[PDB]
This record gives sequence, structure tokens and C-alpha cells, in this order.
Amino acid sequence: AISQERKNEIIKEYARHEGDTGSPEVQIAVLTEDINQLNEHARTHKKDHHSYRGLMKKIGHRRNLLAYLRKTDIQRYRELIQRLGLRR
Amino acid sequence: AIKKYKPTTNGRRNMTSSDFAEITTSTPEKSLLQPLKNNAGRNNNGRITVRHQGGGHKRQYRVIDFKRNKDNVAAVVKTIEYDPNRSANIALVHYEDGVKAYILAPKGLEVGMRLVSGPEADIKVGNALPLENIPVGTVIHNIEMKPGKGGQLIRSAGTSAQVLGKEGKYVLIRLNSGEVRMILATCRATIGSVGNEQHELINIGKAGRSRWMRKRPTVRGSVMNPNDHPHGGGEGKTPIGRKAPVSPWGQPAIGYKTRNKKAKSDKLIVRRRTK
RNA sequence: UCUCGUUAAGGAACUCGGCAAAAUGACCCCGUAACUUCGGGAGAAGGGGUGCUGACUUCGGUCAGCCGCAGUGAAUAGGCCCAAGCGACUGUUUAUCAAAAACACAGGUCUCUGCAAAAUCGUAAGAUGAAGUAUAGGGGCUGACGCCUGCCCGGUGCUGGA
RNA sequence: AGUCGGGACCUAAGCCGAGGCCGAUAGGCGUAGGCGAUGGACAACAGGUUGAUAUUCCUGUACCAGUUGUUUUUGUUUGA
RNA sequence: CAUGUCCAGGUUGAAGGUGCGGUAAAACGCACUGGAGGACCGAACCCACGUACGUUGAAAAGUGCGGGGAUGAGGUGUGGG
RNA sequence: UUGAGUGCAGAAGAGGAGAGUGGAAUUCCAUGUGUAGCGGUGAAAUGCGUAGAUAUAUGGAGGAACACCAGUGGCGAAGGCGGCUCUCUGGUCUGUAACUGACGCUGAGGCUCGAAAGCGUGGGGAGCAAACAGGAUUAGAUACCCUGGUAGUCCACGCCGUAAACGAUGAGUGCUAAGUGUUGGAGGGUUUCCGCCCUUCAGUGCUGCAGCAAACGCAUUAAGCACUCCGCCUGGGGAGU
Repeated sequence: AISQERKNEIIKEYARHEGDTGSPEVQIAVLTEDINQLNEHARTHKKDHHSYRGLMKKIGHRRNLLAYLRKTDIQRYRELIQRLGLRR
Repeated sequence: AIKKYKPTTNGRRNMTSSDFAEITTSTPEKSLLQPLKNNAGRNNNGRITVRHQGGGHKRQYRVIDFKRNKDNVAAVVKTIEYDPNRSANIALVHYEDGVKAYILAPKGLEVGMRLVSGPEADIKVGNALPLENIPVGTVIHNIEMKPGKGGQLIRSAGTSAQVLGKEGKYVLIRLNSGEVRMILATCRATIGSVGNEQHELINIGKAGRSRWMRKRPTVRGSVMNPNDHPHGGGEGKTPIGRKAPVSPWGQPAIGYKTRNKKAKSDKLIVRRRTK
């Protein structure tokens, strides 16, 4: 999916401070980008079963990080989902 | 695609019909229409010649371009349409000079394209070349027969024709229905197969609909009276007593060939395979 | 003899056959099976209320009272259920003794035909097929849908052969 | 009957068809051009009058297209 | 074939759309809107299934009482092959 | 901050989808030569051939599978993936130790994938081959052997959801002698080491000690020692009826 260009560009618009490659906000932003691009690829070739699996794994991992973010603070969680726009 | 009406009443059980999901407008050009009539199969004498015709909705003829002779002026397509006469849609084109006319709709054409039809165009869908400069292996259509007459070969929806190979004279071709021949190298043609491709996948469903298109019921043979059809007569349901099942004037129907044994083309036909 | 009205007790014993008559029939409310192509069967079945006066009418209606044997008080206005055969259905048919299980019918399949197409009307010019071009046009058999569609080319046709 | 329906307007199916293309004679078919309302397009309204007629006669108020007579701008080039 | 014309009144609710909900996006569920149909009940209209009479008839094919279709493979007028 | 994960630096691969392309071979076709056989078996026959066969030479057509490299090699969660090139795309491993601060494991119902055979719709059809036909052997042979041959085998989109789908060995994690090869790495000495030697990570095979096992055997890739979460069993038939 993405290349280091936007990979490095976005991790500075959600960086809590300088060098936040951890920071469960940044990781979920990045994963959001990548699963969007993978959704595009799947809509293009909709018989590539051996990558839809990786899509699933990424979705699950983002779900887990979100769950963890919520149970240590709420305002971060709400403010982020209002910042990224997700969670039907 | 194809709708599938939900079964509400019996005469609606398994009908099918197109979506009309690419036709852009529903208002034809004014200066391209010409009137018509529904001959209902009748001569100047006023008799039936071909049975099972006449008696449906009205139609007004659309003068399609068929020769494609304007060369070295770009042509812009603007709208696809519906046509009642042929079984394939139609596109309207504007030339830069300010003239209009129609084109058949190749399978893949879209609004906004620009088309050229000279002896030295490029080979992309829509262009109309002379048969010589079309390379080997392509799939072309609207092929002519006599140079300057227009198109009279493959013309209807979902049809293909490859070009097997040139000669010094003439060009070979694998027609649809899988039979090879050759036609003079100075005939016009355009590339790409014709448009609506599922127009064969439509189950009409009712009897009043095949009557909307101008058809008509066609009695079996073996029901008529002996003095009116060679099969008929016989009290009960009867099998064909006569050998070689017949048409109502002779000419057995199954197996019999009907070319004209002294035709003026057998020099140009290789492997009639599918008739 | 024809066209009408009424009937004790019995209620299909008449009869080739309940033919003919009798019975139901409007609006509102409750409720409704097997079966199925899931849309239907379904107005299935089987039940209840309706008049007038006053009061309250939130809005629709609810309360109280009055009379008759009978309150859509007359005319207009589906009888229903359980099984089998045929045909899928809406249509069409012998003006003037037969309206069906007959023909049509959407779908199936074989076959012909490369465009001055085959086919048909005509001695011919000329026409229709068509201002169409094999996903098109004629001819023969079968007749929605579901599961299917075995064996024989010796005989008769057709196609190919040299 | 200027005004209503039709003619002195237009055409659809169909028919006739100068030349013309075919055919024992007779004749068959067809181009140009025409004919053909069931369609298009188009200027009048109300009341009164008789034994019988009335957007026709009468009264009042109108409308269409033209012709004459005194009543207001000139190179047929064409700024008339 | 060309050109006009006629179908009182009433009922049912396909496609589609909109709004909620559910999902990572989705199949999908619920509402409101929407008005398809050789759809439904029924007059004019078009027909002709049963019966009784009539049968030198009112009539060289009807009548009375019942019956079917009724937006369509519709009915009919004028001019035509 | 040790588990988990992210950053930064590198490495390998028949991991997947889409789009084109190559040679060899079998077969049909066209032509030249060419004369009586070819093919088949334990033995034979059926069969194709003097309408010129087999053979042989030249060119054309069409579909399918990818000779050698090929290896107890590689990749994938399993089913599985091998001609070549391009566009999109997943996963694993070693190094560093920037960064968050236990975010973990397993996982009833649910959802996804799922060899071959099979069904539907539309294509395509060279070889091979259930059914079927003929020839043989046999007491009989609707079988094994031979000569033909239809669906199928291939392509697109749907459907079904099963195998001895096997290592008959659920998953996570930690501890307990050795020796020997091999795929991919990172470090250190010798160094032309890119040809040796030493240390370490990750897979992958063979031998073998404790321990275990009813024996057969397994043994850092436990069937040993232990905790957590799931599934399953309780005599053989009746019957997965």
C-alpha cells in the first residue's frame, strides 16, 4: 500500500509529540490509511483471497488498539473518532 | 444488466428486460428522422409474401451513416440512444464543421471521444479505415462488399470478425458463424464488436409482448387441412406420414441445402462451415 | 298453456345428472388451515354490530333512555368445503345445433441462409423479406415451471465421396 | 352568408402516371408531376324577428384582405 | 394499412427513493413515500355459457331471467388494399 | 520494560490476482517422393490401407501441459503453488533499540477459505477417458488384455462444502545431554575467507541419553516435565439408519 512518503507525512499530523511511532493514535491512523487502499485493491481484483486475509488481520488489530485506547481514557477516544470519522 | 421482475401474476412470472443503463437521452435529432410504413408483408400486388408480419407499435426511421467518408476532420460523439429498427444502439456525432449524423455503437464507446476515419488513422475503437491498413488479428466490423457502397456485413449486436491474413489481392477474413472468405482490399470497416451484448438473454414472457414487436401467431403444420398443407389431415394426432418433413410448398425442411450451385462467389469462399 | 306469489310435516326419497328453483349478497370489527413457484391460497372457513332521542362529542366514538316479531326494515349487491382427470395461465375458435381436453401462446431443439441472402407473388420488368445483415431472417416438430430425455443406421430420405 | 363546413391552401394510406423499363395482341409496372380528409392551417358576438329560414333577415358593437381621395421621404445604389 | 376517437366508480401495493438501525465496508431488518400489472370488484361497451318460451315466430337466429371481459393479443368511425 | 507492537536498516521466496508472450511434442490439413502393408498380443483377432496406407519432406491450423535446472530444496494457516515478462498486492526473517506502556492467550454461537468428483448459464475442444460398441481369454466374464468413443477434463460467473482434507500427533508459553547434514541471515579471527575457523538467530532432516510407553517406539521439530483456553470419548452390532 502506502510508501514512506505519506507514511512519514501523516505520522506528524497526529503525532502526540516528536517521534510518536507508538502512540496508539498514530498506529490506528496509519492502519486506517492502509486498509482504505487495500479496500480499493480488493474492489479491483475481487478474487485475491490470499490478501483479503491480511486485510482482515489489520482490521482486527486496529479494533484491538481502539479498545485499549478507550479503557485508559475516554476524551482521547471520542476526540479521535471525531477526528478520524469512523465507528458506526 | 438484466432485470428479473418479481412473480406477481402468471403473465409476469419470468419476464426479463434490459436496464437501459447506458442510454443517455430520450430525444432524437430532428434532421435525422425519416418516416416509414409497416408493410405487413405485402407487395405492390397486395398479397402476403412472407408470413407472420405486421400489426404493432409505430416507428420512425433514423438515417444512420454507413459509408464513413468524411476524412481528416475529428468527429465527437455526444449521446448514445435507443433504436427500434436494428438491434443495436446508436451514437450521435458532431464534426467540427457543423454537420451531424449517426454511427453504430461499438462495444465500449463512451461520450467525449474523438474519432477519425482516414486511410492513415490509428487503430482504436470507432475509427473507420480502408481494409488494407488494418493489421493482422484485429476484430473489425461494418465491413463493406463493393468499394463505396457502405457497410453491409456484420452489423448487429454482439458480433465479431477477425482478419486472418492479407494477400496481394484480396484480404481474407474469418466472418462470424465461423466461415472464411475474401473481399476486395479497398473496402471500409471499423474496429471493435457491436454493442448491447446480452440482447440475446431476454426472455420475453408474455404473448402480447412478442406481438408488440410486429410478430404474429404461426400455426403448426400438422393441424391444417390436407388441401392446405402437405402435412395436414389425419384424424387424431398423427405423425408425419410422408418421408422428409416438408414446408407448405415442397422443399423438405431438415437437411436440405439451398445455395445456388452456379453462384458467382465460390471462387471467394473457403470452408463454408456453419450453415 | 305461459309469466308471477304463498304453503303444513319431511328435506334430494325426483332424477341419466340438485337442470330448474330456494338459500348467501351492503358497510364496519374480530379471526383465518393444508399447500407453495413464497408472489399467493383469502372476501378461505367461522363469527359480531347497524333503528330513534338526549347527554358528553377531545377527534373518532362513548354513555343513558325509547319502540317493534323484524332496525343497510323497500330495489340494487359472492352459496361454501373435501378429493381425482385434462389443460400451465390472460386470449381464440365452427355468423345460424359442439366453446372444449381443440389452436394460439412465452420457453426448447433441429435445419437452412454471407446479401442481387435464402423464401414467396409475377412469363418479365418490378416488388415483399428490409431501408434489415447470423444476438438476423425463413421452415419443421414440442408447448410455463421442476427432475429427465435409454437401445438400433440393417430398410427409406438427406449430406459427403470419388 | 366576406366570418359557419367545403372549393379559389398543405399533405398521409391509396390511385393516375409525360418520358421510360418489360410483354403474342390486349396490356403490366414506374420516375418527374399530380389527385386524395378521417389530419394541419385560418378573419363574429349577444339579443330580437316569422306559418315555416336565421353566427344568413333586423338592431348594436366588431374583425380580415384589398381599391380610390385630400391628408408628410427620392443614386432601385439601395443610407427609401 | 393511414388518420381520429371511447373506457362512470371503486380497491391492492412490485420496482425505485428517503430516513433510521447493523457492519471495518457489506449483504440485511423497520418505517414513510412511490404507483407496476394480458392485476381485482363493477356500469356504459363488447360478447353469447344455462334454461323457458317462440318455432304458418314481434324476428329467415330473438326474448325473460341468470353469465364472461372490462387499460388491453382492447372496442369503432372515415378513407383505403 | 523483558511480553506485544510501531519506527529506522537490510534479506529470501513454484505466496495471489490481472495483461500479454516462447519453444518442443501429439494430432488434422495442403503438397513432393513412394510401394504393399501398417498397428496390436502371452497367442491372436477387431481395425486403417491399391479412392495410394505406414514412412518421409515443406508449410499451415488448433487446444492443452510446461523437457533439462529439480534438490529429505523454497513459500503459504490448511486445500496447495514450477515456461517467460509486465501492472496491482499479502505475509515471514535478521540487525538496531527511536517510540506507546501489558495494549496478552485461547476462543461456544457467527463469518471467511475450502483437493477431486458433481450441478447451472455461455464459450472452447489437441490428447486422455466413466458410460457405450466391437474384438479377444473363460465352464460363464455384462471384468482384467486390444481397436474405437460420449459427457468430463480447460475458460468466465454462480452453486454444492465433502477426502486416508494424515505427522491419523489442538493452540499459547517456559525448562531438561550430545552428534551429524542442509535453506536464509547477523557478528568475530585467519584473510585475496568471496574459498576456512569460532559465536549466535530462524526453519528444515537422520542417529541418540535421561524420562515415558501395554509393547512398536518418541526424544529441544517430545508422545518428557508443567500451567491456561478449546474440541472429543465410555462394550461390539442395530446405524451415522
